Amino acid sequence: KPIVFSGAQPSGELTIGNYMGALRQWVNMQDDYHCIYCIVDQHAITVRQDAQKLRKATLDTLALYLACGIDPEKSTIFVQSHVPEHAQLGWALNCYTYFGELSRMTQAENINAGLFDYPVLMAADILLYQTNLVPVGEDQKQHLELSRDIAQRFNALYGEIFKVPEPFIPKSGARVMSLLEPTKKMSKSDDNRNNVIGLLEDPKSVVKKIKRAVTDSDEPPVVRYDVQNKAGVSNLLDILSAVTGQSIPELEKQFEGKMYGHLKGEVADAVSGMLTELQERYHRFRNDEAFLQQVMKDGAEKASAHASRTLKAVYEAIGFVAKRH
Amino acid sequence: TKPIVFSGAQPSGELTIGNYMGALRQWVNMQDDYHCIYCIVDQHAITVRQDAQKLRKATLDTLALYLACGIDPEKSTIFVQSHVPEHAQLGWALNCYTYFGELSRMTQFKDKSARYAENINAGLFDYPVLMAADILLYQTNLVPVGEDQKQHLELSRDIAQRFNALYGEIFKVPEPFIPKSGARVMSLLEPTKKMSKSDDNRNNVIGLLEDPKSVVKKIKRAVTDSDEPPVVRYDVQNKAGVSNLLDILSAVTGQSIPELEKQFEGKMYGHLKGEVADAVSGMLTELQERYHRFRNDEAFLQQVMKDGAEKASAHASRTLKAVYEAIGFVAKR
Ligand SMILES: Nc1ncnc2c1ncn2[C@@H]1O[C@H](COP(=O)(O)OC(=O)[C@@H](N)Cc2c[nH]c3ccccc23)[C@@H](O)[C@H]1O
Ligand SMILES: O=c1[nH]c2cc(Cl)ccc2o1
Repeated sequence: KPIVFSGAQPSGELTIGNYMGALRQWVNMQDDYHCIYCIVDQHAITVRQDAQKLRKATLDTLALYLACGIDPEKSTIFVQSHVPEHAQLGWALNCYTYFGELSRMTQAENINAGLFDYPVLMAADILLYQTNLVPVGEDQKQHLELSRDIAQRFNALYGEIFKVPEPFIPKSGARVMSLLEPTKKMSKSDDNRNNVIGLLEDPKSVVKKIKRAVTDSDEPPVVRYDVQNKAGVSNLLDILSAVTGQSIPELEKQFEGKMYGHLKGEVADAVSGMLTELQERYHRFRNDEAFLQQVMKDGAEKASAHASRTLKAVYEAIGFVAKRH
Repeated sequence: TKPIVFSGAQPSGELTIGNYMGALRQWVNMQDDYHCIYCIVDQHAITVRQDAQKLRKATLDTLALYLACGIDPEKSTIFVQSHVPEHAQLGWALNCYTYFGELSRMTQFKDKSARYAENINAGLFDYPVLMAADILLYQTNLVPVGEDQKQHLELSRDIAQRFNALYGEIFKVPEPFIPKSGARVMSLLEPTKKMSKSDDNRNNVIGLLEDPKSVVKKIKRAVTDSDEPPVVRYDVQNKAGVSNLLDILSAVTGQSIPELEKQFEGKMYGHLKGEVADAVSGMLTELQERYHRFRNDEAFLQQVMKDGAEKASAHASRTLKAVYEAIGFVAKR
């Protein structure tokens, strides 16, 4: 099975876009690939933040990934800082990364060195596990390209130590746009929280956010799919289709002679119907301390076994004297 | 418990009389008075591109050389940097409390960048952060280094103070221990330039493992000055070469500059160089004699590395656990 690496940021609260897009896609491919989910707490600290909230958010993220259906018995899920090899390989790859490559990243004296240097750590995160495939958003494409360049550069000097990773090209295909701005994709980082539906929102909050969702001034109101002229209504249809599995033409027929109130009502009920099973699993996992501790221990153990084999090969190539165990 | 001493040296090139006088001499003398921890910094060495066989051999050379100098594994913790993962771990964490501008302004990064233009790498840039992690891991009170490491030392103090101010007394604030004499030994044919163990021109350098005969010849050819009459007087601005020779003689013999100036009153650079060459030849002959006994005893070197990494790991894991708890990581099981 090809090895797939994903970094999970411990800060973002996941939206229905994150879930019905990438996450649901990957949950159903856990037997197809050897999937690795790394909760990236070492990446998080490049932004100064409250310590207790970082600890909490690491555990929130673990429980939510578990709730969404990541299976600890099929996939490897772990906390980045629990596997020292990340930092170790990161230092080594720092020495085969050009300073120029980091300064050319699309992102002066007062930024912290972590924010400058984290694409090297990202390269180490991927290359440690002999990763074949990395799912990346547009913003992470430069970083993946750097990891490929580093891998090839090191391999040219020392032999085939690393796999050259490839982007995971096919996208989930569920379209989820922002509620008050239907041209912009729904993103966890959005400042306007009314643009998004988080995975932990109760039915009252979802009704409220969906009721405010932008539509159009068509007279009579008509539930028809048209991204150019009816962005808002189209987004509502795409969300409803994503939840229920009903086709757009089927939904267009279902809402014949119906107004946007009826659409919104069903969108809110559909979305909340999806989130209640998800929230039940989340709160059950999140408050089982022993379960979460066991997932983290098992995950770190699986990760370290793989990571240590790569690091040993890297260290031997560079020429370091092997540790006396 | 005793205050803690920590210092390191790279297994890159062959250590010089400069490395000895600025660092290793002080290391040896601090062993009973403080709890001393000495590191072969192989992770720092690779910021300059090394041949893999050269690096491995130089790591072991450097270890045997510490032992030959009088570093005693019964008194001091002696270890190889890459054997203790906590250095890289804490290094990453401290990256996040270090500013870009603090690193770009470093003289060492600038000098090494000019020298290795085809390999201006991120490790070379990030050099001081790993060095701060090396020091701060061991609750270090004193850091014996040469003058050239002063700026790096100062940043490690700033990082420690900065981190402590947010999170409490996690680190000790280290202090530099730079000797009065021999802190900046200069090149023999270019006494305005620091003696570098990887100098292209070997005649600039007195290597610790260099044939004494070769070293005596280098001392006789060291540049002095045009003063008429020749006078042996310490004066860095006007008499760089003569001063460097005096500095070297002082550090080997133990005699002060006034004592040496008095000794050479009415004498010229023949006497100065004759004495420097004799003192240094004798030191290197004896040093190299103990060195080969250690260097060819692989079982002893293996045991020293094993015991040292064990002792180091005990301290390092303790500090890292506290750092991780403070910054807010979920503790490993
Ligand atoms: N010409 C000279 N005259 C006098 N002293 C000199 C001369 N050349 C070098 N030194 C000193 O020798 C020690 C080792 O040099 P390195 O280049 O390995 O030194 C270096 O490159 C350090 N970054 C290694 C290091 C890594 N981590 C540490 C933590 C604490 C102390 C030191 C370290 C140093 O003390 C250096 O100041
Ligand atoms: O000091 C440092 N810088 C580092 C950068 C990476 Cl990616 C990893 C470890 C490090 O330690």
